[PDB]
Amino acid sequence: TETVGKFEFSRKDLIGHGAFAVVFKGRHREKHDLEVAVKCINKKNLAKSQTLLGKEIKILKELKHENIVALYDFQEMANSVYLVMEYCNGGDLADYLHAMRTLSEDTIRLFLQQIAGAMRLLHSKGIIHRDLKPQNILLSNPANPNSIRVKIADFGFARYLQSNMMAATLCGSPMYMAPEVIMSQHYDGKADLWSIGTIVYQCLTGKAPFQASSPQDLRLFYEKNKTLVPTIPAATSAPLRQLLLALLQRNHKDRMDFDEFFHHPFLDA
Ligand SMILES: O=C(NCCCNc1nc(Nc2cccc(CN3CCOCC3)c2)ncc1C1CC1)C1CCC1
Ligand SMILES: [Mg+2]
Ligand SMILES: [Mg+2]
Repeated sequence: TETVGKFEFSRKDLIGHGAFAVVFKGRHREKHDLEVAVKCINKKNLAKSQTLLGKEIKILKELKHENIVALYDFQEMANSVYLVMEYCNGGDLADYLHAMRTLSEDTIRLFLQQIAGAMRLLHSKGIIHRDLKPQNILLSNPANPNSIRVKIADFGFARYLQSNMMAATLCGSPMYMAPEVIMSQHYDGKADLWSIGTIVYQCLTGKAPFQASSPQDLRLFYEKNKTLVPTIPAATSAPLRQLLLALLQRNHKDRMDFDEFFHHPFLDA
């Protein structure tokens, strides 16, 4: 049982890991029933892990939204970094999908409405996330689909991007990267919309819209195919079909923009 401020956690209770972080369940040292997630360095990549946790603090401390994982506290020092975040009792969307295989359109709508709410804030603040994928989408139960709250997590790759500028850093998860990202081209906040389209497609079908055996294979596929058209099942509602075809466009200038996404009829209640 280690401590960080007025919080504690145990390294026995690993609830997530990536190349640049590990996350442990914990709680407030005084209100033991207030659970938290404590994100720590991954020591197999000490220097980059430390950098990325530092970056995440700077972003997340500016974002307060019911559909973004809350930062309760943090502690940054020369040789160590911890973030103390909201614990989401439903775990990640990746494990939920693995169990459920596919989600109903009604549940996709409820989840995507919340993702869209979070993206509204990011877009107004001029922040791009750059690593949206089911592993980084969290669920919390307060019960049914209509009560699951979803939260975007893992802002270590996120950056401010001025509205007249483009980003060029190669980062993210290849199977969810927009084509312009994985092909080492400039990109903007519409790269996140491709990622979101990919998540939605995966929720609907249980599979990736563009199958590949490796990252390099996927890049070659994008380079060689100047038009990208996902297969849409016949059972798909006409609004969800249109939304998926709008988000999963190869070329960012053609892709759905934020205003189109936020107002798309699929998201109407
Ligand atoms: O944060 C990441 N991935 C998401 C999973 C780990 N993180 C979290 N897990 C959780 N919750 C959680 C994760 C896995 C399992 C569970 C417990 N449930 C048990 C019952 O059935 C559902 C899962 C809960 N809440 C918040 C967080 C994030 C840091 C603020 C990345 C891994 C390096 C960063
Ligand atoms: Mg990020
Ligand atoms: Mg772009």
